[PDB]
Amino acid sequence: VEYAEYVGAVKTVASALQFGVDALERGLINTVLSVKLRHAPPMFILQTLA
Amino acid sequence: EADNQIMGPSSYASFVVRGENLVTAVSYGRVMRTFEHFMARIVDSPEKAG
Repeated sequence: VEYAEYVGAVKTVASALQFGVDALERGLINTVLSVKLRHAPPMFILQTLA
Repeated sequence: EADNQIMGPSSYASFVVRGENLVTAVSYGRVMRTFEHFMARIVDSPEKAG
């Protein structure tokens, strides 16, 4: 009954570390999308400028 | 005294939460003592009253 709790305790720390490295491949895509969204002038300017 | 010594046990009659009671400890929080004897009484031939 303590090995059955140590299993849950390694599941908690593993699913916290995997949460923290999932939230960084979710934040890298967010940073890439939000830096694509800052070098993106709209269509009504580039249809005449280009 | 008629006798100087008595014949008693040498170790504690241990009891651990084994594989059948671990499921109900983690799942329900209700362990029983000798789950195997409950299974021997009501699963394996419940028609034989003790």
